[PDB]
Amino acid sequence: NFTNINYYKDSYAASATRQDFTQDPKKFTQPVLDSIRELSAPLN
Amino acid sequence: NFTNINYYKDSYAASATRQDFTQDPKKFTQPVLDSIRELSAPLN
Amino acid sequence: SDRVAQLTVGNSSITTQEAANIVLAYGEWPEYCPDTDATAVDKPTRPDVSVNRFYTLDSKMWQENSTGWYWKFPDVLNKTGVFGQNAQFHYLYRSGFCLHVQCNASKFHQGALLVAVIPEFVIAGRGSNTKPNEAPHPGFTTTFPGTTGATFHDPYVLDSGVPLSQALIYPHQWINLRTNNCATVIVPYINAVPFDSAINHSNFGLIVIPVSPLKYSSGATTAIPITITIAPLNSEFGGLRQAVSQ
Amino acid sequence: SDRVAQLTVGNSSITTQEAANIVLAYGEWPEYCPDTDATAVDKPTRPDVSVNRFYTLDSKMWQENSTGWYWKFPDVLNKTGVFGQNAQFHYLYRSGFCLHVQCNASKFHQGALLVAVIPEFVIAGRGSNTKPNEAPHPGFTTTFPGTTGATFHDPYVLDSGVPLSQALIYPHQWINLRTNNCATVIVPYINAVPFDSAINHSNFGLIVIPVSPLKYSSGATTAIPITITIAPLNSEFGGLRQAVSQ
Amino acid sequence: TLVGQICRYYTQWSGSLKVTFMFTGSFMATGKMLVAYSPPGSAQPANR
Amino acid sequence: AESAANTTPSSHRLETGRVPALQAAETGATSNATDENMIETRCVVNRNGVLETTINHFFSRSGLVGVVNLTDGGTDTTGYATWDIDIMGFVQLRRKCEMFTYMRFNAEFTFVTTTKNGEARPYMLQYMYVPPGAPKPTGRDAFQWQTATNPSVFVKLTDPPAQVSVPFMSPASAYQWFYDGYPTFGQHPETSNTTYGLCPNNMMGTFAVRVVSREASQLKLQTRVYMKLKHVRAWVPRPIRSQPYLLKNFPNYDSSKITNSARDRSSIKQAN
Amino acid sequence: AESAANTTPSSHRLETGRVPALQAAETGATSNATDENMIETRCVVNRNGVLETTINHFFSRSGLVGVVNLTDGGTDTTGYATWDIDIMGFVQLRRKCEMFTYMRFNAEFTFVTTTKNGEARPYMLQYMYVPPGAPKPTGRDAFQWQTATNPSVFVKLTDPPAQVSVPFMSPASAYQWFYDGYPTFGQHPETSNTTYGLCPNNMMGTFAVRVVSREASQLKLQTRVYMKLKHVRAWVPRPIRSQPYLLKNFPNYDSSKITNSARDRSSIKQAN
Amino acid sequence: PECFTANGADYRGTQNWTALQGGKPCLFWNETFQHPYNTLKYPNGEGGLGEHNYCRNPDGDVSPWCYVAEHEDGVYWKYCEIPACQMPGNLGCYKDHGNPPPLTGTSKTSNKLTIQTCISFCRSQRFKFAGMESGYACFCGNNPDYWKYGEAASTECNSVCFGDHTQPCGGDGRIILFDTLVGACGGNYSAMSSVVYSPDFPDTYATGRVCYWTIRVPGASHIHFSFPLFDIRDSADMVELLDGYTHRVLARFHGRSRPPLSFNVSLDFVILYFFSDRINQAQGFAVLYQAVK
Ligand SMILES: CCCCCCCCCCCCC/C=C/[C@H](O)[C@H](N)CO
Ligand SMILES: CCCCCCCCCCCCC/C=C/[C@H](O)[C@H](N)CO
Ligand SMILES: *[C@@H]1O[C@H](CO)[C@@H](O)[C@H](O)[C@H]1NC(C)=O
Ligand SMILES: *[C@@H]1O[C@H](CO)[C@@H](O)[C@H](O)[C@H]1NC(C)=O
Ligand SMILES: *[C@@H]1O[C@H](CO)[C@@H](O)[C@H](O)[C@H]1NC(C)=O
Repeated sequence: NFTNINYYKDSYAASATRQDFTQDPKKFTQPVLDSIRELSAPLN
Repeated sequence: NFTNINYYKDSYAASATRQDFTQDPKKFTQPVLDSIRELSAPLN
Repeated sequence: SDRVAQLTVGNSSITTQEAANIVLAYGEWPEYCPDTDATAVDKPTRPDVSVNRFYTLDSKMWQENSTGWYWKFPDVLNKTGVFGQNAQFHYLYRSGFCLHVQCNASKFHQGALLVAVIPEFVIAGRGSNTKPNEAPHPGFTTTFPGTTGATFHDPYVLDSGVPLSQALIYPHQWINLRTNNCATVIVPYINAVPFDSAINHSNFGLIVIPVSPLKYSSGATTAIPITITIAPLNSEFGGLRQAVSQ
Repeated sequence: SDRVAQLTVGNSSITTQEAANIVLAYGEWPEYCPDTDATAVDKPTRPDVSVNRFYTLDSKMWQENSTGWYWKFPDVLNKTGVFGQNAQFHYLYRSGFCLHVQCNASKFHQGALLVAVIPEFVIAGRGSNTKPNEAPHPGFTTTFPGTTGATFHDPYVLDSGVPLSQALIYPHQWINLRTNNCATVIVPYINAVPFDSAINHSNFGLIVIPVSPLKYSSGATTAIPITITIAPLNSEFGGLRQAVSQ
Repeated sequence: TLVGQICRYYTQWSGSLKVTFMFTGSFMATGKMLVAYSPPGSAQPANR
Repeated sequence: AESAANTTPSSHRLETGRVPALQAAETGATSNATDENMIETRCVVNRNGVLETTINHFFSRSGLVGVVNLTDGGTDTTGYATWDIDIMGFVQLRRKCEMFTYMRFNAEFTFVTTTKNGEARPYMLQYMYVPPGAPKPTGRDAFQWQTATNPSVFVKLTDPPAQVSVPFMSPASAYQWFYDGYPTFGQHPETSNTTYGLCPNNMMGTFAVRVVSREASQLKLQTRVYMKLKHVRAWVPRPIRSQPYLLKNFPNYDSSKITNSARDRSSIKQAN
Repeated sequence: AESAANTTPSSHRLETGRVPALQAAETGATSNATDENMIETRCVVNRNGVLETTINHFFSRSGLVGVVNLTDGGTDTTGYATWDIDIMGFVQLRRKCEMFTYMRFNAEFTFVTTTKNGEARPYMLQYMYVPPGAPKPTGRDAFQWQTATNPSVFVKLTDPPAQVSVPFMSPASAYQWFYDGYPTFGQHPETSNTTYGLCPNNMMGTFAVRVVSREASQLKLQTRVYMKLKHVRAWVPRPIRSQPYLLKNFPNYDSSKITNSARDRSSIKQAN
Repeated sequence: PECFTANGADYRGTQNWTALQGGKPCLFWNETFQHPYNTLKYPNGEGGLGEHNYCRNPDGDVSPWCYVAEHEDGVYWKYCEIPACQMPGNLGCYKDHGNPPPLTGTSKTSNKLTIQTCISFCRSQRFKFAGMESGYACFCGNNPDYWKYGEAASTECNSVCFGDHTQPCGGDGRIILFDTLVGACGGNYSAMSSVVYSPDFPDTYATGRVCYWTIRVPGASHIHFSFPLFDIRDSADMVELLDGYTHRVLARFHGRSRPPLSFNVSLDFVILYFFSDRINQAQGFAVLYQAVK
C-alpha cells in the first residue's frame, strides 16, 4: 500500500496526498464576537 | 520521484540531470576593467 | 451590558439601545496587507482618519409591498468624500468594511428583515431568450446602483437564480422589530487578488429583504425608513494617477 | 562628484550634469509636526508615496525682452493629481517643498537667472491713486496664477515695492549659463501657524527673473524654455470634508 | 530589442524594465528633458 | 477527527436559570443546543467516518466537460477542431463547482474519441493545447501543427484514451466563477452590458485536434473531454443554484416561469 | 538562486554628490541603476522562479527537422531514401538555434512515418545511419543493408515511433552555425564563392531508409524527423535573425524588399 | 444590389434556404409559435413577416437569419449567406493568419470600435482600404493584395462590434474589408454609377455636418438618380441637388418630403449638398446614381 510515490519531477502530477481531517465549523456557525455560552440567554 | 537512474552503460543516453542555477550576468552587462560604483559618475 | 454598544471610528459614533451581538464575517478581522501576500512595489498610502469613518447613505421608506434593496459597496463610496476622491486618483485598493443598518419601529409593529453580504454578488438578466444578441443583460445602473441603490424584481431568487432560503450561509443578521432595531456586520477584505480597482470591480454587496411583511393597525405611524451606515476600515490605496470617474 | 546629483522622491528621479550644490533653506529640514507645536485633535493623514513626488509644470520660452515669472506654490498643485485632490478635501495642510528649475543652453549662449523663494510674497497694486474705491488691486489670476504662472510688470521692484537687489537675503540660487543649467532649493514649512488652508493662503512663491539678458549670435537656437519641477516633501492633511475648488 | 524577442518566445513576463536614453548632439548644446512613465488607466497624456 | 461525535450521558434537570433551548436567531449565529442539554440521552461511542465528506473526495470525479466534433470532409472540410476550455458547458459539473466563490485545483483531462457510427479504426490523432496568446492552427496542414515550443499528444483511436495532468496556471491566486465587475475601463452602456461578469483570469487558451494524414479521411469523429479535479481548495461557500441554466458565461434565469425550490403540498397542516 | 530578486525598502534623498541615474552608455556597459536608488520602493519578498528560463529547459523541445519521401515504385523505383543530417531545413528550430555561435548537445531523434493517404499497415522499415566516410546503399537490395558494423533500427508502421539517443560526435570541441572562413586552401574566385561559410565539422553522415521485403510494395511513405536537444551548452550569444531565410547553408537575404524589425506607426508623438 | 445597410436590416429577398451549396431549408414565419418572432405577434410587416420562409432580420441582428428545424443538437437558427446582400463599399471578409497581414499599414485598437470610426481612422491618413477583425481592430492599407489568405464566408464574420451592437466587426482571425470613401464628407466622383452615403453612415450622422459631393462625367448625356434608403425624422436637416454652371437649385428634399425613386435630368455637373442640424439625427441616405452616355 504505497501511493505517495511520484514518477516525475513535477509535483502537480501526483495523486491525492495525505487527507486532512481539519474541520473548523465555528467560522460559519458562530461568527460573533461575544462568545455566547451554552447555558445562558443569548441576549440580556 | 527518481529520474537520475540510467539504464545503460553510456552516459549520454540519460535524461536531464540536476539543474544548475548559475547566473553570471556581469560578463555581458559590465565588461569593464575599472569597476564603476553604483553611486558615482561613470566618467570624471 | 450586551444590548448596548457604541462603535467609534474616526470622528463618528453609533449608539444603540436594542442590539444583538456584532457579527465578524468568517471570524477574520480586517487588517493591512502583509509583505508576503503583497505584489506591488510602490508604497501604499494610509490616511486612517480621513477615509476610516462612518458614512451615512440615504433612507428608504419600508412600505408593505416592498421587495428589497441591494448595493455594490466599493462602488457606493466611489464619489462621497475623501474616500471617493482618494479612490478615484488611485488604481489599487484594499479595505474591509463595518456596517450598521438602522430600522426602528414601535412595540405594535411586526416584521423581520434579512440583511447579509454576498461576495461577488453578480446580477443576472431576466428573460427566456438564448440568442446572443437579444439575451437580456442588466444595465450599468442595475449592476452598479451608486449611492442611491437598486430594488429587486424577483427577491425570492436574489435576482441571481440562487434561492433566498439558502442565503443563510453568508455573514447575515436579522432585524426583528420585536427584538432589535439594528444589525451590525464587520467584513474583512475578501478577494482572490491582493489589491484591486475600486471602480470596475465590486467585492461584495449588501442586500436587505423583508421576509416577514410590515404589518400594523390603522392609527400608528406609516413611514418606516431604512438607514445604512458604512465604515471603510483599514483602507489602502496604490498607483497614484489622474482622477477617473467611471 | 559634486556636479552630478540624482534626487529620488517617490517614483520620480532627476539626473543632472551641470549642477551647483543643493540649497537647504534656513538650514532646517522639512519634517512632520511635533505634538508640542500641534493644536488639532484629529489624526492627520500621510500618504508619503502618492503626494510626495516630482510634479512637472509647463515650460516658458525665455525670450530677449523677458521680464520674469512667479508662482504661489500651495496654489499651483491645488488641482494637479492626488496632491490636489487630497488638498481639496481637507481643511488643514502642512508640508515642505523641493524645487528644481531646468534651463539648458549651449556654450555659445550667455545669461543669468535669479531663482529664489519669498515667504508671504504679497502682490502689490500698481497705481498712483489713494482714494479707497479706485485704488488698484491685483485680480485673483494675478495673486494666484495657478498652474500656468504670471509675468512681472516692474521686475526691478519685484512687483511689491521692494528692490530686486536686496532680494538676496532669501534662499536663492543662480543659473549662470556658463556654469550650470539647474538650480535646487529645499524649503521647509515656514508659517506662524502649525496648519493652514492650502486654498486661500499661499505660504511662499517662486520667482525667476533674468538679471543678465539672453544673448546669442545669429545661427544658434532661439527657443530657450524654462522648466520647473516641485516635490511636496513631508505632506500632512487634516479636517476631511467636502471637496471645494476655490 | 533582444528583450522583446525573448519575451516573445514566452507568454507571461514580470519584473521591472529599464529604458536608457542617450543624447548624441553637440558638446555646446544643452537642455533638459522630462522622461515620464505613467501607470495604466486612461490614454496618452495630452500635456506635461 | 476520524469519527463524527460521541454522546455524553444526560439526565433530567429541575432548576431555574439554565435555558439551553432559547437560542436567539437574531444574532446571526447558529443554535448550539446539543442533545445533552435536552431529553435524556445515553453513552454512544460513534465510529462513523467523515473521510468521504471532505472536499478532495468530493471533487475527485471526472464528469463530462466538452464535446468536440471533427468532420474532416472532402468538399466542405476544415481539418481542425478547436474547443475553448471552459467548464460551464454542461450543468452537472457546473452545478457542483458553482457552490463556491474561489477555487484552486489541478486537472486530469482525459480524451475519449469515437466515430460517427462507432468504430475504433487505427487512425492517429493529434491533440494540441494552444495557450492564450499563441496563434491558432488554420487548416489540417498548417504551420502551427509543428508543435515546437507547444505541448501536444499523439495517440491512435485503437489506443486507450489519453490522459494528461494540468497544473494551476491562472495569473491570479485562485479561480473564480462569479466576477462582480468589468474587465476594462471606459463608459459602460445601459442597453446591453455583454461584458459584465467576464473574468480574463479564466481564459485557459484553446484546444485543437486534427487527423495526421496526407490527403484526407472521410470520417466524422466526436471527442469527449473528462476533467478530474485534484488538489482542490475552495473558499467562500455559495448557495446552490435552484434555477435552470440558460447561457454558458452568464447566470441568466427566466423572469416569468419561475421554478419553486420545493414542490407543492395538499395543505400546510398535513405531513404527507 | 531559486527566486528572481528581492527589493530593499527605500526613501527620499536630499543631498548633493550621489548621481545614480547618470550612467554613461559610451563605456559599453549596461546601466546598473536599481529602483532603490530612485523612487521610494517597499520591501517585497519575490518568490518567482527562474528554472524555466534556463538553457536546458529552453532547448528541450523536439520540433520538426527533416521530411523524407519514399515512393518505392514499380517502374520508376529507387528503393532507398537518404537524408543529409542538417538542422537548417526548417526555420523554427533554426531560428531557435542560430541565436548562439557555438553549441554542444546530444540528440533524441524520433521517426514518425505515415502513408500517402494515411494508414498504419504492418510494414517493417529499416532506418540506417551512414556515418561520414561509409558507402551509401544504392538500391533496396544492396550489399550495404547488412548493417554489419553499422547501427540500424528495425520497426513496423503499427509500432510506436522509434527513438534513439545520439552523442556528441563532432571532431571539434563544439558545433558552430557560423564559420567565417574557407574549408581548404587555394585561390578563391571573385564570381561565385560557393564554398564560403562551409564547416566540415557539421557533416553528420547520411540517414537512409528502405522497406524490408522481397519484391516490392506499392506505397509512398513519408517519414518525419523530430530531434530533441539535451545536455546542451551554448557560447557567445548572437542576435536573432530578423530577415526571412532563403537558403539552407547560407544566411542570404533580400537586398531589395527589406523587412523592418518593427512595424510602422501613425506618428512618433503617439503611443497607440 | 439588395442590401443598403451594414447588417441587412432591409432585405426583401426570395431566399428560402440558408445556403445555396450545402444548406438546410428555413422554417415558415407563421409556423413559429414556439419562438417570440412570428406573424401572430407582428402584423403589417415589422421587418417583413408574411406567409413565407425568407431570411429576414426582425430583431436588429448583424445578418439576416431564418428558423431552421431543430435536430436535437442545439442550433435552431442559422445565418443566411445571401450572395446579393452587400452594401456598395463592402468588399467582403477574408482570412488573417499572422505577421504578414492582408492590409500593410497602420493598426489601432479600441474598446469603442464601430465601422465608421475605423473608416475615419483610415481616411484621415489617406488610405484606400479599411479593415477590422475580432471587434477590436482597425487595419489600414493601400495594397491591392488583400486576398492573399483566401475568401471567407459572410456568416463566419459576424462578430459584433464593441461600440455598437448592430454591426459586424469581422471575427476571430477573419478581417472584414471596407473602402474609406464610404461615409466621407464630399468627394470628386467620376465613376459611371456609384453610391453616395451620408456622413457617418454606419452610425447616425453627427451634429453640424455640411459637405459638397461633386459628380462629373466626361461627356454623359443625362444622369439618372435614385433613393434606395431615406430616413429623416426632422424638417430642419435636408438634402439638395444643385448645378454649378449658373449656381441654381434643382430640387430640395427633407424629412417631410417623399422623394421620387427615379427621374432624369439633362445635366452633367450635379453637386450634392447636405445641411444637418444639431437637434435630431436618425439616419442618412444611400443615393444611387447612373449616367447614360
Ligand atoms: C495536451 C492537451 C491538454 C488539454 C487540456 C488543456 C490544458 C489547460 C487546461 C487548464 C485547466 C483549466 C480548468 C478550468 C479553467 C477555467 O476555470 C475555465 N476555463 C472557466 O470555467
Ligand atoms: C539510427 C538512425 C539515427 C538517425 C540520427 C543520426 C545520428 C547522427 C545524428 C548527429 C546529430 C547531429 C545534430 C546536428 C549536426 C550538425 O549541426 C548539422 N548537421 C548541421 O546543422
Ligand atoms: C423556395 O421558393 C421557391 C419559389 O420559386 C420554391 O419553388 C421552392 O420550392 C422553395 N423551397 C423551399 C425549401 O421552400
Ligand atoms: C403559413 O403560410 C403558408 C403559405 O401561405 C401556408 O401554406 C401555411 O399553411 C401557413 N401555416 C399556417 C400555420 O397557417
Ligand atoms: C428618364 O429618362 C430615361 C431615359 O434614359 C428613362 O428610362 C426614365 O424612365 C426617365 N425617368 C422618368 C421619371 O420618366
